[PDB]
Amino acid sequence: AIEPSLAQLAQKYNCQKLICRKCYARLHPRATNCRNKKCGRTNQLRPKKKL
Amino acid sequence: VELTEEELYISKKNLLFKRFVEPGRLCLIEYGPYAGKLCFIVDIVTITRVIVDGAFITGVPRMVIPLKRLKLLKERIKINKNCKSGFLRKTVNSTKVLEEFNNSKLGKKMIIKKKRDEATDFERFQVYFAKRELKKKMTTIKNKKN
Amino acid sequence: KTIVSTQKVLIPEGVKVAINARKVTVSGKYGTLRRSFRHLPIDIRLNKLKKYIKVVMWFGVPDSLACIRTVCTHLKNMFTGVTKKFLYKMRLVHAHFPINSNIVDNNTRIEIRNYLGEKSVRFVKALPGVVIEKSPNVKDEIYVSGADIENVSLTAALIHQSVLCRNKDIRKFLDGIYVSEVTTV
Amino acid sequence: IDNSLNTNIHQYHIVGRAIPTAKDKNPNVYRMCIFAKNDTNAKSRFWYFMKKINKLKKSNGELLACEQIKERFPLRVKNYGVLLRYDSRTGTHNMYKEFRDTTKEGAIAQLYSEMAGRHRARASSINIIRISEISSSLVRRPHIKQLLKRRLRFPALHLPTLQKEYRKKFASKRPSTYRM
Amino acid sequence: MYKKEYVIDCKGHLLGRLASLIAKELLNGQRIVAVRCEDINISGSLYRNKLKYQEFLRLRTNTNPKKGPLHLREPSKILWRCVRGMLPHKTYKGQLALKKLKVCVGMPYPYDKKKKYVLPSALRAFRLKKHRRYCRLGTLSSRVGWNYDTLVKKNEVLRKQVSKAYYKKKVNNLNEKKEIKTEALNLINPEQRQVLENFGY
RNA sequence: UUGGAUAAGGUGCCUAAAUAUUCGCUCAUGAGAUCCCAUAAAAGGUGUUGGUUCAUAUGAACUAGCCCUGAAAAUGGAUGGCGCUAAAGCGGA
Ligand SMILES: [Mg+2]
Ligand SMILES: [Mg+2]
Ligand SMILES: [Mg+2]
Ligand SMILES: [Mg+2]
Ligand SMILES: [Mg+2]
Repeated sequence: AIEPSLAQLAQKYNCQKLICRKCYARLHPRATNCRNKKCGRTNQLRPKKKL
Repeated sequence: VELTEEELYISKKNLLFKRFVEPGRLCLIEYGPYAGKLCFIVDIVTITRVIVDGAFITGVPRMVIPLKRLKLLKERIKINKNCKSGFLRKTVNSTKVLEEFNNSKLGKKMIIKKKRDEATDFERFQVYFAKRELKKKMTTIKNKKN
Repeated sequence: KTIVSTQKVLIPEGVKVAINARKVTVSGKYGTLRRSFRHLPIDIRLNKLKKYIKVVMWFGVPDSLACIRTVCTHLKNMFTGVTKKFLYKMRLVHAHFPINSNIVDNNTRIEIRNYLGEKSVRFVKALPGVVIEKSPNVKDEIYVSGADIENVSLTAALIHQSVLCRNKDIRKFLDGIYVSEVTTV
Repeated sequence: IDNSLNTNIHQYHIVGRAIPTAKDKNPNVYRMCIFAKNDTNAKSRFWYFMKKINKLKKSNGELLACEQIKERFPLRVKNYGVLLRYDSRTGTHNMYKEFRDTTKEGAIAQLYSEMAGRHRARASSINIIRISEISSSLVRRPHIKQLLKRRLRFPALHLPTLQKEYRKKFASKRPSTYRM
Repeated sequence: MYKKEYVIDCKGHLLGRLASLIAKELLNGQRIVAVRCEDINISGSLYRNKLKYQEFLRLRTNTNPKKGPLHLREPSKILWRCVRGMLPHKTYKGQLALKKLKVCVGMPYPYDKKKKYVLPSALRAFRLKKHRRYCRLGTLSSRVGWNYDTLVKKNEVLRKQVSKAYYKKKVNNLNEKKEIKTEALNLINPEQRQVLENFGY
């Protein structure tokens, strides 16, 4: 019982993110660079896999 | 279109930074062959280097120095950015800025120091004697009070 | 090294501001907020006759400029808080088990219970001076509010953390308690 | 005069030519301004440049004159543009940098420091190609533009560089960096 | 360094530089009471400093740690250790120099009432740019298991009130003296007075 | 042997000599630190510093400085140590 707007909101946090192809960090969906020092801030970002 | 009573406010707004390096800051050189000498900031070369000029009252010629070497004083004299040394001399003499500086605490103390440095043994002894006399008098007054 | 760089923050109408040595203190209708900036070099100066306060930075790379802007933003936020509380509207979403959101202790401390049905209590105390109300209008949501934008936001974040489920597929299990709308009153 | 402050780069006009030969009795003369620490260094630089550009080596040419150029208005601030060729550890580059200074010599002194500091480019690896005063309508570099602003003013945030006499390591009172 | 005993108020000082300054003086031959060592500063971030100290702690002697690097972690003791590092402490002279150094946390039974000097060559205000991370030594020590920090702070606070009280009295005394001088400049001779005026007093 | 004045090297302390002056760069949640020398690379970095070439005060592409990642081994631990960040680091003068 998850009404669509609420579900969308939930997704916004849990799902519509980028992920570092190197260290797996959750990033905002609009990010260019990893932010984590261990990757050496790579540009290699991919979308969080949907379903 | 004039201000009226906001003028007062502007006058009495405590700014954090007074003494900006700008044309006609008085400036006491701290480091170098010239030290304890006064000299005006004529031009500014870059963020760190300035052209100073003790207009010929003071000992220091026109030359570039690091701002690091300077100690800006409360005194200013409005001068044209281009101003050559003769003009500076004319202006400063007219405005009596050096006198003002001397009157001011720092200048006063400097001159006192100079005097102390230049004293004769006898003069030192005279001062000592005077102090002793004062102490005597002072002590007596303290006793009276008590 | 940019010789001078500045920023102008317009104080609103019913605000009693008072900076000193970067220890800014703002008072108004809701709360008295104090928040020091004495870690960046900055001669924030006040104009009480006119409105506005000037943040000004002498020299400094782009870092300094950035810092100045941040400071200005913070000031603005503070002003907003004192005029009108920040209202973080947190909707809780559940799949199966409805979340029991019991506010206690003068609308601080929100006990969350029955999150994914585990019969165990999640305590999440609010920061200094930040009310946690529940909905008048809709059914599920939770208002977090109180002047300091920092603190209310922090509280909200804490609340969210208190919920978020551990070792499962989080794309499938959307259950939790999320910030819907950042607003004012 | 202050000798702690000076940088002893001067500018030298050098003129030289190839020694005349039966086959080429009237050879071309070449000149240049060269920024060098002394006259001999200048000469050497000139020779090097001759070698690089023309077929001309010190042993088969002769210096006609070495003059030494003193700045005409050594207390007027000017905006100097410089064009360099420098060598990095990886390769070779041109760049154009601008320096607000009181003389060409001063600018060059600044430049050498900057290249050393910012690029780790040592004096050997640099070749100044031209310095010229840029009138302030054509200044492209923002750190120079700022200086050229109308009624320039700024506070004194530098810390005191007290004389070594009055630098004493024990202090009565915690000094103040604020000053005023 | 021709005084009998310099008290150094270690607050606001940069650990290493301060230590260096101390060490030379000690060598020369000069008792130095480093006082208020909770407030010394280190130029790294706090976390960085902690990490360094953690690393230091980790180096014990494998065989038998009763011997081997003693990890003295009162701020005063840290300071002392630092000072030692910059002395030839394995000689006799060095040892003597080391002994000459006393260090304290807060300020106690004579060093409240002694003048407290400052080494401005080693002052954090003058030595780090204000956009740099620094760290209070006391906090660092606390992080690495010192414990007596709050207590020390309390003590300091208590002392400050006393100091303030003393200062008021001192100020009053000074004022009185000034008044007396004003009164009793008129009662001397003329020429002498003039002379006095000329040289400042 | 006495005195002088240097060399290489240094000049925060250990350590005799600069907490010298002067211009940059650099913050490192395992900084860096001087021939032989006692290790680091390819590849990255919307880290910051300059540039260069292009387009319409933004967008690109490069480029090389320092820094970061890459960077994991066994007794505890080594720029020689302390420590240093308005350097006591790196490059100059
Ligand atoms: Mg599973
Ligand atoms: Mg001999
Ligand atoms: Mg000698
Ligand atoms: Mg020595
Ligand atoms: Mg050394």
